[PDB]
Amino acid sequence: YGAAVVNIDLNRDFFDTATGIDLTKGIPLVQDLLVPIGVTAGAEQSAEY
Amino acid sequence: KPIIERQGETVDGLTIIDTSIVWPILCQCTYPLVE
Repeated sequence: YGAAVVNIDLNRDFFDTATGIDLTKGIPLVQDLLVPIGVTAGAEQSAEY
Repeated sequence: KPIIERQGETVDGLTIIDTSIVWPILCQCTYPLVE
């Protein structure tokens, strides 16, 4: 009695945080698979989606 | 007095173009690979 919001997403258990994936935001974010070759330092932070 | 003439080689490296400068730029040359 007092639940503000419920929802559905990716299970933070089958997709463990240790290997392969991470979920702090709604988007399942891994680190380095497709990094833009020739850009600035602040870029490629979206290509990890 | 012409602008371009046949004289060569001058005492400068601006005559006789070396054609062997092709193999080093295909192998022993790392580019920025595209910081």
